Amino acid sequence: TPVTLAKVIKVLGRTGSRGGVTQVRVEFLEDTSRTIVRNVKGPVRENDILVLMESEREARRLR
Amino acid sequence: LRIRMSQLEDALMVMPFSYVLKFLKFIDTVMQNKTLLHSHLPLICKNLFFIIKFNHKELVSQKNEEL
Amino acid sequence: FDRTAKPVPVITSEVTESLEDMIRRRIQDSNFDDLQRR
Amino acid sequence: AVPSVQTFGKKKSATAVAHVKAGKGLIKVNGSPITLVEPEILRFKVYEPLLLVGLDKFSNIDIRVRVTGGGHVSQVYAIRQAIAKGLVAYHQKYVDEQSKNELKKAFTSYDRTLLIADSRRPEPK
Amino acid sequence: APPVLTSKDKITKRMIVVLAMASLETHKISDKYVLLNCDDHQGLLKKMGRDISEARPDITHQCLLTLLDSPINKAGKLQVYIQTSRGILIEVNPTVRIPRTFKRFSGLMVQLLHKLSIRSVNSEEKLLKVIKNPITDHLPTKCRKVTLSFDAPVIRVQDYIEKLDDDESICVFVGAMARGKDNFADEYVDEKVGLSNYPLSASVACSKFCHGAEDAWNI
Amino acid sequence: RAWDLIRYRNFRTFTGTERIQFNCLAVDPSGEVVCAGSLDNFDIHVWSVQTGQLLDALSGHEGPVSCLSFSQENSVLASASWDKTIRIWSIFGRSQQVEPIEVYSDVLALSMRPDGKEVAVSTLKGQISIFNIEDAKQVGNIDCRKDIISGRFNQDRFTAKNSERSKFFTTIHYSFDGMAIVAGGNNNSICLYDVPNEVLLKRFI
Amino acid sequence: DEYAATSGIMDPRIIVTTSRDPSTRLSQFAKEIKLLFPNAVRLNRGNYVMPNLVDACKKSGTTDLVVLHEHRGVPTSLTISHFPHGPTAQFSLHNVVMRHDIINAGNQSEVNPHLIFDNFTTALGKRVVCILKHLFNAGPKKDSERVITFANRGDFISVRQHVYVRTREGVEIAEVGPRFEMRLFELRLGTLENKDADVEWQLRRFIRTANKKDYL
Amino acid sequence: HDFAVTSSTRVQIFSSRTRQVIKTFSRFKDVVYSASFRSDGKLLCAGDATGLVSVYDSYNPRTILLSINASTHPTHVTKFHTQDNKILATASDDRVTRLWDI
Amino acid sequence: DFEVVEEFTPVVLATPIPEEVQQAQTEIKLFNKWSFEEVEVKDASLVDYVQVRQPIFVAHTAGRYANKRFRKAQCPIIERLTNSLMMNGRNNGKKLKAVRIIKHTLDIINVLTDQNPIQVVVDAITNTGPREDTTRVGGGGAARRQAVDVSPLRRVNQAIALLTIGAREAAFRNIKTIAETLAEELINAAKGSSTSYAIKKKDELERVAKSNR
Amino acid sequence: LREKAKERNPDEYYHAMHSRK
Amino acid sequence: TIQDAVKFIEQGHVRVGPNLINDPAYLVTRNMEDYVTWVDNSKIKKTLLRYRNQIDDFDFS
RNA sequence: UGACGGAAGGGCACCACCAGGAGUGGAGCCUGCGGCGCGCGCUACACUGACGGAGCCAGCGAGUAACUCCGUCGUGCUGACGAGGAAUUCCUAGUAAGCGCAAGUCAUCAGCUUGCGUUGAUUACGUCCCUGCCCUUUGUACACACC
Repeated sequence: TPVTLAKVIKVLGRTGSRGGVTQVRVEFLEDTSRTIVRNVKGPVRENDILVLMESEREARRLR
Repeated sequence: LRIRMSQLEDALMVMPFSYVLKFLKFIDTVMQNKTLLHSHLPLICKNLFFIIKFNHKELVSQKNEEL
Repeated sequence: FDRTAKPVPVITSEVTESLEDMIRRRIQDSNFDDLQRR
Repeated sequence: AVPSVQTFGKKKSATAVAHVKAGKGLIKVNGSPITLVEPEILRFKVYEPLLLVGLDKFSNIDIRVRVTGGGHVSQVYAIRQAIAKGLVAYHQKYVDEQSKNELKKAFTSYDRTLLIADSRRPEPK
Repeated sequence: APPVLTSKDKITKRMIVVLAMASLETHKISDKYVLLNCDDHQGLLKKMGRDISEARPDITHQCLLTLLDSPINKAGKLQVYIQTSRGILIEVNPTVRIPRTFKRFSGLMVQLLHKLSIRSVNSEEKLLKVIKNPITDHLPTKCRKVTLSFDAPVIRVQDYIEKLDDDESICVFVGAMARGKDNFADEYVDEKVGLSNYPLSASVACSKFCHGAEDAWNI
Repeated sequence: RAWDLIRYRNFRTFTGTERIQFNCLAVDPSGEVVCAGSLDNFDIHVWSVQTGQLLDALSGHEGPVSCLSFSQENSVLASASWDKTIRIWSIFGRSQQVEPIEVYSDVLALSMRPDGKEVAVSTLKGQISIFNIEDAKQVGNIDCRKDIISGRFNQDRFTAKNSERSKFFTTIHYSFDGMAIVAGGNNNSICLYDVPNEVLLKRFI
Repeated sequence: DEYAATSGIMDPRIIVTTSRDPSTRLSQFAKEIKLLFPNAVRLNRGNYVMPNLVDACKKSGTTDLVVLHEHRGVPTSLTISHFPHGPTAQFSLHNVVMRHDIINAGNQSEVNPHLIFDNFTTALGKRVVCILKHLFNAGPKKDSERVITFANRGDFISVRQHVYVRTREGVEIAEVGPRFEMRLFELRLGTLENKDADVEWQLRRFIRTANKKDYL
Repeated sequence: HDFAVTSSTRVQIFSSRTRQVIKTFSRFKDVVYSASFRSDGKLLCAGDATGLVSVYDSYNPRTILLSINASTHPTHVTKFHTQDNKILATASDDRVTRLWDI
Repeated sequence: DFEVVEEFTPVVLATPIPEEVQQAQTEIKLFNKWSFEEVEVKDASLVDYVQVRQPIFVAHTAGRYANKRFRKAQCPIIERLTNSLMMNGRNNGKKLKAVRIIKHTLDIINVLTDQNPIQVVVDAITNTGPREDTTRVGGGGAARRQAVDVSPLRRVNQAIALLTIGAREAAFRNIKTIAETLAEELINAAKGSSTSYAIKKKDELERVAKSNR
Repeated sequence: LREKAKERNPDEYYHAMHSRK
Repeated sequence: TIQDAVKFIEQGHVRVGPNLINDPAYLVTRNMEDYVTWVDNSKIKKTLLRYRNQIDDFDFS
């Protein structure tokens, strides 16, 4: 599949997350408009770019 | 109203841009009603201005004449 | 023969219950000794 | 009399003294040549002060380095620190101070652990 | 002799069978142990409170005897993994002459449990042993996981194995419980399928999957 | 002590606990914490400013802290002390993480860039270093010693050349693009340098 | 003399650390000492030289250091140090049994404890009660519910820790944590670094009155 | 300036100066047939009667790079590509020859 | 045309230096054999998370890359690999042995497939780093998981760990040493040939992430 | 002697440190 | 001796903290009895370091 | 400042999450604890080899090794074992761990204890979602701002 690549623009705070995962507002690179709130697992900084299998589902809380 | 002042700034930072969009739709249907608009005006203003200040980069790249 | 020093007291049920009723009396009366602020 | 300069260099417990003077270009560690330095895989860790900046800066000086203490990797870090700051101090004193801060720029751009050891540790969290 | 294997090699084309809920609980009266059987006590099982019908090492025993007489065990593409519901991953290497009755098997099991090993008659390989959890530690990496299903549709296991090649191993979780829900290993199994409309028994179900693997590999 | 500059009045006064003289201060750009450093306590005192109580005292040096600063964007603090040592504290966010950086001589006059990405320190040997703070890596340094004319006094019995009263700087500052350090000392020269090319570009008397 | 300056003003902080290449049972016991005190932190001792450890701790501004020594898993000694050139007592341990051996009843309480000292009578008793109570969190509440008991029993400080709760008909108990028979054997006015400071007091094992008297 | 001969269960390598064995390898288990340098002249191939053809670096005999099996027939000849540095031709008595890629 | 003459007497110093060393003074190569330039991270999203822009001589820089958070993503990738390669209970501390065995490893990587082994190991990392996984969320203590995405630091770290422990486990009881086993593992990972341990575990983990997505 | 050593005060200057070495 | 001390600090060799001291009338505080050290390139500092042969010359003194 | 709860907000933790590391539990010998059971140490079981040479680096102390190189062999075993299972414990930088080396300091310890040197990593350095524990619920402090 064509896979997409997206720049983190904000790490979310205060979300009630599973330990380890962190919700994150990431924004795409082939375009520059559409942002989407995924959730990552490892340590994540502001403006690292991460590879996304999907482009149509943002996640939510885990618990 | 019932969410607090402290965690509000991330409570309406969690939500995606589609939820920002329907929040704008709510702001239309709440300022078409001057009964409760005037009794929640600084709250509505602070929420709306922080929402579009944080979402400004996607807002000005949206292309919707009705928006 | 004779010995240098008194060895370790082997802790018995009666001595631990004696210090237990000691601490019962003390913490009932709240007459303990802690530090205070300034 | 003859122009000389003595510098030090310390890893964990190894200590390296460097006598750098005006000479013909010989670099000796305890009388051994610089090529015959064990453990043979960090010979380039020893080489990089005289390799980063080119041997033409080493053509007129000769260096003798004593080393004591420590294990193998501590000794080779002590050797390279002593070589580096001996060359820097020789150029600070006897020749071009412009060449001095050229050399200092080169070594600090590569790694400043080749000029200043990181002494004051640990941390009580 | 074909290459008889253990978890030392985890690449070749293989039919892994893992038997779920072969419960091994030994209470030693004093004398000697008793197992979890319906017919070794009526007392100690109702002292430990669980019901009567869930006592089953005999059915997993006849399952592993069906496998140890099945021709793939003599071919060399089987590596038998059972696990107690309490987590005791027991592996069987195919160099074994298994006890051919219930009593010698159930007496061998406490030797296995209390030595964590048992040796062969020449003692140059360890032929039956309990080894490390998780089960993925000893099953291969690209191992497609299935289990016995009752409430799931039916496929053709012949081409279901024939679509893959020798660069892959296929594992089946045989649920040898009494009754209930087959969610014991739904952490691991990612595709759930049985081979008839109504529920099987465990031995004929795993023999169905073994003859499907045999018609796939033509054995 | 704080000062409002609209009502033109004091409104807060933070003290220590024992009346020690303070020597340098910094303040979080989000004005929530105020940090001060002394000559005789080796610590950095942190006060909350919205409530006047002493927040904490954070340590790690063993000489007096000469200069302080707060990074204007990521709010990490950079202190510089006569242990020949600059030290980076991340205070906020559950961590309180310190990180030391050694330098050659003892330090005066820290000043960090408006990007909050690197730090200029003015050491006592007549040199001024620049450290990127995401790493501990030194970007470069300016030898600022042989270009500051130090006046011989009326009463001193040494030349102006061998004098070492002021052959160093004691306060530096960046420009607001982060491109030029102005520096001044206990001598009659105020110089300014540009940090990419690392060269003097003017010296005022 | 070094505690009226900072008695109840600053709450202490304590670093608890093991001897050198410690056992797993010793590290469990050091964790238990960290859970016994408030505001203490167990620090891994490995390749830490004792001088650079002790002055790195004193430049980090901690108040007390508690090292521990062992013998084949059984802990045998501890050492209380006070840092602004304060005194070090050092004690041995005799009947030490731990909750990690006995019962895994969940977590401990960590509340600001109360302190009980039974018949510390002499001047050495006052010095050791000062060195023992100035490592606890200053000024606990009234309804704080864990207490520590330090009973002198013929120079054998029996140490236990209890969680009490008052009924109306009395007060009932639940001990938890460590259990010590410690005894003092040295005390010097320097830190742990020197082994050069003046011995304030150490017990005399070999006089001909080594067993008659108490607080020798 | 060096050359190899294919002795039985060893390959012997000689110089142009001393005219005797300067290096050799003798941990083959069967009689070996083919010894062949690659065109760069760094490693060397050797095919045996077992049919597990072994390539290993020359000027260092005690290391074995990779011993890959051909067909179970004795690999009679094995030589590298004349210009390519990564493809190796083998031939045993399987009535088929193979262009392996190392 | 144009010239620049800096040296005016050739290098003839009294301790006669090796000629390959005084040839290496013109440009730094790893191990005096492999030039760090013309080596690119073919992927994006791992550029500036695998350090290759700063050339070294051997893989034994003694910097401090564990005190801050992300600054272990700036020490170069070769010694990142050898520090993960030293990790096992039998052979801790022996990083000189680790350095020399990855020296032999990437040397035979070059003599098999000759482009340069640092490019081989860089795109081996980019092909082995997993792009999604799951997390075992509670869900009432059921068999419950949810697919998430992986930050590139975790991607690089897990790729290095997978490659090193795959080389160890494939060289446990075989004739091959850990050197040539890591060599063939890195070559298969560079091609992405679905044969090596790390690429197999990567595709398995992304498979279960896609399944439980 | 150990006490003098650890209280050396390394600014110890005299005039005899051109005959002593 | 104190006469030699006035000789040294009238020749300008010492400093307290950063700043050099030229006049002997500067009495010190309780704080600054610790940073009384010579300046660097003070050749008395150089001669005592070369007496102990800890003369490092990278730090210019 | 009577007691008992509830709700809200916030902090902290390797007796929490998360990611890993290293052990224990398998064998033999031992000290200690309990009434044979337990656990700590030491020695094994390993083409990370065995050899025969070569090489060179350690700091603590003064009471008349490792590793490296060169050539050679070349790995299913002990007359009870193929790396330790179930699970559990502990752990965040000169840290885990490997390697030695001294000394024997009034209590403790020689089966060892304590120091000292060497070599030296992987993974977090976030989060209160789970397990908990704690604090607050006048913000009361002197502007601005929020509540």
